[PDB]
Amino acid sequence: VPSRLVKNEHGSWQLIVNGKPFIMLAGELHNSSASTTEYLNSLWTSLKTLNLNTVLAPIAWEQFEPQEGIFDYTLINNMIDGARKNGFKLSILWFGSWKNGESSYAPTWVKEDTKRFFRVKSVEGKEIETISPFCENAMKADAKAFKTLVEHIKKVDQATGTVIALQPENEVGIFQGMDYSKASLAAYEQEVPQALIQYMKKNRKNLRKELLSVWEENGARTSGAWKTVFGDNAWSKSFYTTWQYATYIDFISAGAKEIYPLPTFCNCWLVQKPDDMPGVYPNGGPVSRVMDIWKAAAPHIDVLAPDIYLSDFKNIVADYHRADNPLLIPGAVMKPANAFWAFGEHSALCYSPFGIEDGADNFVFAQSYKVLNELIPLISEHQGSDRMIGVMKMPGESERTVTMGDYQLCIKYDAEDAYGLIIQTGKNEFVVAGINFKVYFTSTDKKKTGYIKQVWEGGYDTDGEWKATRLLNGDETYHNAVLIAKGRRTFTSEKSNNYNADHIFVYSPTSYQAVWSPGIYRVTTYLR
Amino acid sequence: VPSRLVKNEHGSWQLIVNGKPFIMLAGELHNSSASTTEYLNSLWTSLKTLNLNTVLAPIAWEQFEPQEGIFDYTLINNMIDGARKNGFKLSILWFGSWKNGESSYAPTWVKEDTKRFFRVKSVEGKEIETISPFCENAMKADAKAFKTLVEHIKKVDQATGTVIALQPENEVGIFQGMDYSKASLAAYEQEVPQALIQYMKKNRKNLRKELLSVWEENGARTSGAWKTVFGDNAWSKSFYTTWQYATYIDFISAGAKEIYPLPTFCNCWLVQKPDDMPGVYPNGGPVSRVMDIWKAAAPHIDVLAPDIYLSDFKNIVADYHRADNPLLIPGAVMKPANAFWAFGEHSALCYSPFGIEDGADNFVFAQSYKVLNELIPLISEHQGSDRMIGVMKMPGESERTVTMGDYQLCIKYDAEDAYGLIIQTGKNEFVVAGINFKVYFTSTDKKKTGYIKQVWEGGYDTDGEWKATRLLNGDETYHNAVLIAKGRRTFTSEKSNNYNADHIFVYSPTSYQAVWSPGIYRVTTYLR
Repeated sequence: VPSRLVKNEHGSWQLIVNGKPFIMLAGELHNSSASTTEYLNSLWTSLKTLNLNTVLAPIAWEQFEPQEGIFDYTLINNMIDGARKNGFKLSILWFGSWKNGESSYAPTWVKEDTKRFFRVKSVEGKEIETISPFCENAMKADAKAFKTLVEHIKKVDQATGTVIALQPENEVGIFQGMDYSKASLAAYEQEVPQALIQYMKKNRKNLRKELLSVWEENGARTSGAWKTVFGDNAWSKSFYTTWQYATYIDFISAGAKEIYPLPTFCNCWLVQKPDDMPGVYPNGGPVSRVMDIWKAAAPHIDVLAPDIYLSDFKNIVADYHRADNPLLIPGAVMKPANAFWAFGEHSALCYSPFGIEDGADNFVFAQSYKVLNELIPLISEHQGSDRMIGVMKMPGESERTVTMGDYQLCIKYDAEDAYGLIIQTGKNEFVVAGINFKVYFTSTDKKKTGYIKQVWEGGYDTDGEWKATRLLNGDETYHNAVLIAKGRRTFTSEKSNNYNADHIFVYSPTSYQAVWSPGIYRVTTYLR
Repeated sequence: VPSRLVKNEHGSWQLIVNGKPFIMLAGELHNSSASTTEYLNSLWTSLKTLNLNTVLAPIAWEQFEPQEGIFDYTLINNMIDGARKNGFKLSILWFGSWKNGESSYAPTWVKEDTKRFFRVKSVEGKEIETISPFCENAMKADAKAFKTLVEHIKKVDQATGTVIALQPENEVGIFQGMDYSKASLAAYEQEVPQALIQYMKKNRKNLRKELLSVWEENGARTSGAWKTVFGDNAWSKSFYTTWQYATYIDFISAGAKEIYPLPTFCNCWLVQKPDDMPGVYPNGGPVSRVMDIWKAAAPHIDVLAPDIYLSDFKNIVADYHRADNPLLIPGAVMKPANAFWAFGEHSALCYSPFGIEDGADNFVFAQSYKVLNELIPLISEHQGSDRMIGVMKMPGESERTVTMGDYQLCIKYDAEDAYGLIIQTGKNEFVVAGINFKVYFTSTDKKKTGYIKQVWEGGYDTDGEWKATRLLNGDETYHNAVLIAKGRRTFTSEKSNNYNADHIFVYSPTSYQAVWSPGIYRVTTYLR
């Protein structure tokens, strides 16, 4: 297989694509944007301006299997062709049984047979436009269609590896406390599967507190029915619902894994607010609260991947990043700070703004992905190590202090939008990337004086070699008192006529207004 | 004849041009814009940008017969040539005896001979700049010139049919209660024509309440003078004045119909305000109040056509559209909503903004005509059908609810400017065109569930074949909860810089601002 997840010397998972470490500098198309060849083909040049290396794009079951047994390879073939022609990798999103909780992408022949493919029932007894996760017919039909898709991908792509990942379903779950279908009601009464109990015993110390607390409130029993082991309540209902979803999707993934195993992730719609009960978000999806249930139920799913559109980004990513779960963000906001934080602080595999094709000529985001691309080899070398951190200011923060080997770094922010990453590449050497912050280096050990030795601004060329554009000194480093991560500059056409001395004094007359994006800096340090 | 009016299976009148149904996506030139070949010829490229298929343009009697018996074919010839070169059909307006009530386009040799061609007189006894409709010399002179123009058109156009319709005179009538010329005063004393009496007897159930009530109030008499049959009042005055106008113009039309019968319409200056008496608007014109008088008097006039510049567009068009009177709007505002409403709700033959050459920069209007052109075959097939409706929001309105066979449609407006049309093309299929509304589909039969099955966005190509641009799903249909008629999108060059999440959540980042115009959607539904 040309794409594989492999744990590195630090215990961080890495994506190895065509034999090298690969980080998805990605974006996800709008949902309907891959539904015709012409519409998708109209987007490639937009996407290239953003410097993506990876596009997340859906294949819909309704179009892929328009009548049962009859497959249409038009869209996957054209998608793969266009990605190759435009220098992109693909992560294929499978909009099958469920997309945002519902079954709107199921085939017409699935939708119209509600006897074979039964629906979720509301508390009111009404069938909704969601196939029940308790319907094995649907599970089997979805599995067959997905495995057929993956068979084809292997046939047309095993040698090239344009396709590097798979996402079965999209943000699954019900907007209810439970499914009231007869099969759901019956499942709730059953014995808790031993695979879950055995996972909880084995992983007891590291279980989510949400699962552990319910289990323990009911005696932490190692057998019995759902309502015996977890009580009769919203959580027990969520737990057996989640078990069913993870189980159904695991079955779909396993069929694919058996013939062509690619890195496979499932994505969640987040618990939007801390008090929210299951069903205000999709009940069943791999939110962090039920991470253990998904891991226990679905070993053919590699990663549980948060879709993040909320402002509390740093806390959210820390919540999803675990020893058994690399950070992978398939839908997010088009904000470069978030990318640098995910990649540098949490060694993330993917950052992917949603609706990417509508953001062409977002210049700062584009130049941010250019800089991240230059850094992929170095980021890859330091994933999971304590020698790499992110930088990202949040409202009301003024600094970050960290210790890195012999040095203390005081990161101070110079604007609301301040972000980047820092890698200690050497005992006395750092690479700093980003914008709108400064770094002060001092000695950890107080019997010594630590100082910047030399600062170089630059980038990595198309061969991966460091090329310096300036040795930054004097005004540009306040005489090596500090690293200023001002960023790479781009003058605009607009006149600036800025010639007056501004009263540490630096005279910086300017004729044009300018635009700024992350820079890359190599700092050597010394102790005396 | 290459243009004719023919009633379809639904009893709606259609214009059949060169043997195919034709709807006039039209505009009228400013009055003086066809007065030289150079001035007209400078307009054709402007007109093409608006996606017109038809131009309404005048021929002026003063120019066509500048000396009695001497005809100048320069302007008609150049107009037909230009229309053919630029792919337009023509409706020819004949500005003869009257235009906007007055006689300013009568030839100089008519104007100067008030003995032969006598004028309307005011209540003060002043002769005005309007030829009296009681002057048979002017009727016959106008008729001879009009026939001569129509003979020429047949000679140069009977095979091509660039000219598809004729409008004799323009907004006729007097700004007085009655004409006070000798002949007018004598006519008021005459016996009501039997053709009017018999029309009222036979058509009583469909008569205007304006005419029926005055008849009834005076005993519904079947003989007697105007003042006996209708009383001595402003209405009686309007009725005999209107009879006169309709008779004079019928004679003019009849001479052309004998030699080359083209669809023929006469247009009105509306009753501007409900209390307005005859004479505040042109007394004699075919306003809906006296439409029965026009129908009784003028069998050689096919359509009575309102010029509409007032905002109460829906009430007005419903007032003019009758079983014996298709909707034809030769002068209107340049507003796409009005077009969609006229064509969809009332199966109109023509929509025509006045002063069209001035509106060449109207992107949205141009794109609206592009979509209506794509829909002409489909609109044509459903004219007069209960399967076709229009959509148009008026201030303060929130929704429209309609039944279409098995489905109930709830149309909700998402902006002030919300318009389009809806056609049920199948038991379980709809075409929806337009912008800024949503359509919710449910089942009429209360014990079934109706839902959207699939949604495509697209258009009709230059062969008339449907071409889908997307299968709309997910965010784009709220997971098939609703049809969103967002419209066809055109990015402008203007920067948007719009990357913030906006808290059903959809993440829609945009680099450029956009303009929207009507789209076309194909919606399949189902019942489970």
